[PDB]
Amino acid sequence: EMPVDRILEAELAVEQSPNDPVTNICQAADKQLFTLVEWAKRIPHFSSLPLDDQVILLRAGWNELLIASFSHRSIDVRDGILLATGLHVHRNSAHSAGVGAIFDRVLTELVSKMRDMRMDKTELGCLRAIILFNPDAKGLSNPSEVEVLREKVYASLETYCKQKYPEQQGRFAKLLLRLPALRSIGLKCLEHLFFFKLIGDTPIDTFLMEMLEA
Amino acid sequence: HKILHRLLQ
Amino acid sequence: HKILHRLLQD
Amino acid sequence: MSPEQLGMIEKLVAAQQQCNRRSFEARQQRFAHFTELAIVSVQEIVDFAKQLPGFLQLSREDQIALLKTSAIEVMLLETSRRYNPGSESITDFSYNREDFAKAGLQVEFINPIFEFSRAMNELQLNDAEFALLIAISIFSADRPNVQDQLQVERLQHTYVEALHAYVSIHHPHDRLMFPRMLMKLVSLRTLSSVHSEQVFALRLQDKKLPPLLSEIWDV
Ligand SMILES: O=S(=O)(c1ccccc1)N(CC(F)(F)F)c1ccc(C(O)(C(F)(F)F)C(F)(F)F)cc1
Ligand SMILES: COC(C)(C)CCC[C@H](C)C/C=C/C(C)=C/C(=O)O
Repeated sequence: EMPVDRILEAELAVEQSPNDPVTNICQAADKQLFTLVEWAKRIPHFSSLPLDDQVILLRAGWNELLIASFSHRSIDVRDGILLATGLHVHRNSAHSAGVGAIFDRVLTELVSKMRDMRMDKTELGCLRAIILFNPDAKGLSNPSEVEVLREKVYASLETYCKQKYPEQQGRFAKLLLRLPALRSIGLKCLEHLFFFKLIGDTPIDTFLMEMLEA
Repeated sequence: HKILHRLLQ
Repeated sequence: HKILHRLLQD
Repeated sequence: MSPEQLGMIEKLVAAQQQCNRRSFEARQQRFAHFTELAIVSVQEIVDFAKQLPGFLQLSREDQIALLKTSAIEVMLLETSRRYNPGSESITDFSYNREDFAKAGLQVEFINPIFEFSRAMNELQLNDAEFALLIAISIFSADRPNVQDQLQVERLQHTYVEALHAYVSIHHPHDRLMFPRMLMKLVSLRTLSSVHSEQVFALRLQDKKLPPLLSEIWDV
């Protein structure tokens, strides 16, 4: 039904002049937007909800999905994060660009804790499936279908944490206590992309642009 | 919309 | 900082 | 699970279940009603926190920091109990949408608040799962400005594992009630945000009123 290996597979398949940090970030978000859809498509079952649902969930869930993915990929960067493009952003620039406070928030609540615990790649893939399967999304034909699928991940993942890590008692809850901060953090990051789009002075690209015009 | 759709197809 | 500190130390 | 866990839950239910009662268009005043009310909660919430094993311990700017931004989450959680599915309403007198909409709130902040209350009502949680869940909600490491982040994520964990145990014992055939519940905290981050945007909306009205409210909602 929701097997954890078919999730990590996806986690894996998607596996990879001047630098302004916001120009670099936006380019990076766009790049990834494309491969988001390709990661989505390999989530057991995602393929199969109605179009209009598949499109509400990628719209509602994309920013929190890119973030988790980059914090996770940023584990051995220091005071920083590693763009899909290879370029980096570090606190100094984050702070310059006015994004100081959630940038550190991203560092402290995600990159770091994703270090301290050594969250492995299945665990990430599953955290991202749980994220993608978002039953509060305004517009869904069948919110309980979405939620049943979600709950398929919860049981797959708990089960899995009892396999790979039987000595860590609550690791499954440690895993999910990341998603509430992921959510506040992701709401704030968006208000910044919104304000960067409106000033116009930051170069947005085709795909991310569509994501940002409701 | 437009772009997402056709990738989802 | 304030009416809270009063609800708290109390 | 452990009798220790079990006595801690019992002390919590009691803790809640007693806090839970010290008891209380020119018609703007409808609004200033809602105002009177939210104070009563804010009161109860600090009242509850203080009683939590560990809370007076922390630097009181921490226990400020935690109280300050847990408040709606907790107040939303209780609004979620105290909700009547046939009435589509919330309680001897009660509260419609048009009521919410009758004070100045008149946007959809309202629809979120009510959509959440029908979801949490359906869970059909009890006095233990609710308090348990409020206590997790209060010990959120990640609130704005907070010295002892490890202390908080740490007293969190006590409640988290107590609930995981409690659920395992009592929802033998529905063990996803745990990540199901736990996850409302996430939805609780969105509601709270929608509440600031609500607070923001009428502060260009102006209204602010209550010292206490502007104190938590940093106006
Ligand atoms: O006052 S509530 O009705 C309430 C009743 C009982 C216990 C706690 C709270 N309430 C509903 C909520 F879902 F949020 F819990 C509520 C809370 C906060 C507000 C407001 O902060 C204020 F001003 F009304 F107090 C505001 F409407 F401004 F946003 C309004 C209603
Ligand atoms: C400082 O944070 C901003 C708001 C500039 C970035 C917000 C995060 C969104 C998801 C933009 C994406 C950055 C990406 C997608 C990096 C990556 O994976 O390459």
